[PDB]
Amino acid sequence: LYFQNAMNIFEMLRIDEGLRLKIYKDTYYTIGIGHLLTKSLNAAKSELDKAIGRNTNGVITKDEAEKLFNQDVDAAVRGILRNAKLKPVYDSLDAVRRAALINMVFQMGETGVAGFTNSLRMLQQKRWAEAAVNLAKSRWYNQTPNRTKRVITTFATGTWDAYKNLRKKLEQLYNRYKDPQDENKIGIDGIQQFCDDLALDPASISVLIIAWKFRAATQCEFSKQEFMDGMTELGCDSIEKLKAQIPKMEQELKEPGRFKDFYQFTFNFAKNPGQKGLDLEMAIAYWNLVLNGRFKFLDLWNKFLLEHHKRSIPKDTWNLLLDFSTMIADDMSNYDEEGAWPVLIDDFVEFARPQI
Ligand SMILES: *CC(C)C(=O)NC[C@@H](NC(=O)[C@H](Cc1nc2ccc(C(C)C)cc2s1)NC(=O)CC)C1CCCCC1
Repeated sequence: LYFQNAMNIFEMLRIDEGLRLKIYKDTYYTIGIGHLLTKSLNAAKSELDKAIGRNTNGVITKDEAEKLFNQDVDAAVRGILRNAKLKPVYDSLDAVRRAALINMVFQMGETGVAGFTNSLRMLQQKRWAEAAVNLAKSRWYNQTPNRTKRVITTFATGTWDAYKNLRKKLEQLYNRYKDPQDENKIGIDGIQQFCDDLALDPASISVLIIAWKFRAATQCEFSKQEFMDGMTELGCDSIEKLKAQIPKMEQELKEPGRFKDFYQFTFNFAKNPGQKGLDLEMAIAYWNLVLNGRFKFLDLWNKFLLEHHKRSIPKDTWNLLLDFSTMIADDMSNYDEEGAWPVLIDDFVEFARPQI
C-alpha cells in the first residue's frame, strides 16, 4: 500500500469534514474523519479496539485517525474505479484533482457525484473554467458554501491554494492572539484581545454563545486547535466574519433543543478541570447569564443556595434546574414534593413557598 499521495488529502478532509478524536453520532457510531465503526456502543468500541489494536475506550490519537482515514481513501478509490460513470473522469485527472473528486465522494457518496454528468464530462475534457462555473450553480454549492468553494478552486487550478490560503489567513489571525510565553495557546491577554476585536465584554452572554459554537473546553482557556477548528467549521477567516455569525447563533438558541444543548454545555465549560462539580459562586454567575429572563425564581434560588447550600453544584442538579424553571408555576402549586426532583430543589421549594 506504501506505493499508491494521501498526505495532502488527510489535511484537505480534516479542514472540510473535521477530525473527531472521540466516538460520535452522524445521525451511526463514527470517529476520525467520518470513519463508520458499525451499524450498540459495546459493538462500536469493539470494532474500534480491533481496528486500532488497543483498548481505546472510544478515544484515539490523530495518527490512529490517519490510519483509519487511509483505509477509507483506499476503499473510496476502489469504489470510484468500479463505477462506470466515475472511473473515466478519475483516470483522466491529475493527483491534486483526484483528491478533489475523492473529497466529493466522501461528502455525498458515489451516486451523489455520478449525478454531476455535465460537470464530470467538462472535467474529463480538462475544461476547468467551464466545470468550475457549472459546479457553483448546484445545491452542493449552497448546502456547504465554504467547503464547495475550496473543492471547486481545486478543480479550477489543480493546486492546493484554497487550503494553503485559508491556513495562511488563519495562522496570521492566530498570531495576534497567541500567548508570548506559549505559541501553542491563546492566553489571558489573547482572549481579552479577541473579545475586544469582537467589541464584546469577555464575561458577556455573546462570548459564552461563541464558546459553545467553538466547542471550547474551559473558561479562560483557548487552545490553537480550538481556534483553528472553530473558525474553519464556522466558515470564518476574520473577526468581521465571526462577528456577522453572532445573530444566527442567537436565533438557534430560540429553539428549545439547541438551548438545552447550550445550557448543559455551560456547566462543562464553567467548571475547573480535575473537579466533577461546579463551585457555587461560579454556578450562580453562569446561571445569571443563561437563565436571565427564563426563571422567575432565579434571585430567590441564588439567595437560597448562598444561605442554605453553601457547596458545589453537581451536573445532574444543574441539568434539572432548566426543567424546573420551565414547569414551575408562579405560586409553585404544581410542584410535586414526591416527583423525583433533586433534594436541593425540594429544599428550595420548601424554603421559597412561605416567601410566595
Ligand atoms: C479565568 C478568569 C480570570 C475569570 O475571571 N474566570 C471567571 C469569569 N470567566 C470569564 O470571564 C470567561 C473568559 C473567557 N474564556 C474564554 C474561552 C474561550 C473563548 C473563545 C473565543 C471561544 C472565549 C473566552 S472569554 N468568559 C466566559 O465564560 C463567557 C461568559 C466569569 C464569567 C461569568 C461571570 C463571572 C466571571
